[PDB]
Amino acid sequence: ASMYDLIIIGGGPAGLTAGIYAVRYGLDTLILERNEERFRTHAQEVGVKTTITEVLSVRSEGTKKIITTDSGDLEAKAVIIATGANPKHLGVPGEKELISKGVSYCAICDGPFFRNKIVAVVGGGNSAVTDALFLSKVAQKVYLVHRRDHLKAARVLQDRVDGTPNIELILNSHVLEIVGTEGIKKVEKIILEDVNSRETRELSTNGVFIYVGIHPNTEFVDVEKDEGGFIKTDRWMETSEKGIYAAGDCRDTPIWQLVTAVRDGAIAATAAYEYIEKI
Amino acid sequence: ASMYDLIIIGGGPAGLTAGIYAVRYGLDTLILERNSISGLELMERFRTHAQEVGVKTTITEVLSVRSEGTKKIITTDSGDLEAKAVIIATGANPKHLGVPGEKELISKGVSYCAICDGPFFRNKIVAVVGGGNSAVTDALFLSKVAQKVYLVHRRDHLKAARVLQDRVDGTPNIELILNSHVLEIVGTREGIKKVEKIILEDVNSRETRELSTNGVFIYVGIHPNTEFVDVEKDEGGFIKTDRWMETSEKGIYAAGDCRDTPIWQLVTAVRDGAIAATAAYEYIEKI
Repeated sequence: ASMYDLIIIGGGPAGLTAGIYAVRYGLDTLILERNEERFRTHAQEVGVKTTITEVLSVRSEGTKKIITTDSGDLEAKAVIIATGANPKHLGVPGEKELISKGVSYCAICDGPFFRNKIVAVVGGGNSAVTDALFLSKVAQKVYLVHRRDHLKAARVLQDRVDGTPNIELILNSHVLEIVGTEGIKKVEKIILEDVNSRETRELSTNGVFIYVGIHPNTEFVDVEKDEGGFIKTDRWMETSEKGIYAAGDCRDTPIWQLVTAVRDGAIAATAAYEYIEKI
Repeated sequence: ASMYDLIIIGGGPAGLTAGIYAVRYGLDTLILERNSISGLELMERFRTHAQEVGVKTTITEVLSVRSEGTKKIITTDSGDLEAKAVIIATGANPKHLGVPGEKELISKGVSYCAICDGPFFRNKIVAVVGGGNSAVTDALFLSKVAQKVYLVHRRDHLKAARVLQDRVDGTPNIELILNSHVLEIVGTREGIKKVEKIILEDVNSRETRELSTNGVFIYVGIHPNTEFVDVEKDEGGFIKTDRWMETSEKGIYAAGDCRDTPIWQLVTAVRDGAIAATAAYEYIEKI
């Protein structure tokens, strides 16, 4: 093979939707997935080709796109970036180890588990503060920990945080380690350090929620992006390089706007179709 | 018992999510029911997941909701219900044209989502009824795959943004038909039952015109199912809320499309339901 009409990078909701549409449009398409819902099986049924590999780079020459993977170079007329995004990590001991065992990056998903429990939120932006306020509705107490001398969130949210009794705001503080229990292995405490006095502090917590930014997986593409790595596109998901599109969390969308992976995927596939049938 | 902690009106994604969360919060909750576009069975999963969780569902019709000292009275055709908190999750539906053949040919050529049905109308003829950003955007969308697109609007000009109108201007395979009103959608007499034609009428000259079309996409507004509640709304009838999904009535919340919401996507609906349940929980405990 080697040559294809369309190559979709990412096997998330955006990519899978793009693949299904493209196949129904009758395009020769391949999805590149880094590792293995129903969506997946559903896609396979439609007749999507998927290959477990990793993309290292993507270059465009003469109306052709060169995708270099560990398996070898691949060629395509059009490309869809659907690589999503990941939460930025604290990079401290116990974070990766206690994930799904007290450490989390979604406060709304784990709300009920921490009812009447003690909880810590790390971050200073609207996300950290919003979810600290959220968790305060259900948790006994919430520690909001930030490394700077002030919060970066909007004044309106900061005022609400001051308002709430059961939120304790700890500024000028950075996390040294998340320590867990004696089975079951779950979060038990966190060690803090004052950024100025180097003084240590131990806080008993049942959970730790981390909100220190989001990282879009777009380092391998050289299209136009915003300050943060999110790919800029038009209403048809087209990037700054004609023939290349982007869909899902890896794309540059306004804050108020939440996930629209399926819509982005659907549109990206038909915009690509229009592009292919013209070349 | 006629008394509950929380009552959720609507068994959609938002309501079912709210119910699941609420049960996990340990509240006595009941759902009132009447009776993802990639094509999947995810709605039933919510119900099963729900049943397993332990949420209560009853089939009934709600007529009104009034507050009487932090107590919420839900009056149904079956009788009055009592609750400490209420969540409105009744969703919304696209407005219909109200012409012959529309209801009969739904899922057989008539649709309200062009993005959902894109691949089916590849190399086919298509008609879009409407004049707003949605109708024009989806007309442009369909022109990328369809042979021909009729963009039909009843007014003398389009209400959509200029950038979208300029695009519609060429784009050779879109024909813009203004001052035009749909009289009927007619289906095939022979063969598989599908849309075959649409009858148009010029609003000014009363001249009629037949158009052969394989599909009709309708965009003439969205209707939130919120006439049975007397909380604060916009001219839409969309229920106004704060960040925590709370309505103008303390103790009453709203989630999903029935609410005044930036996005109508499923994830948002689930998110609204989750948040609404925890906001209600906080309200119930505090009092």
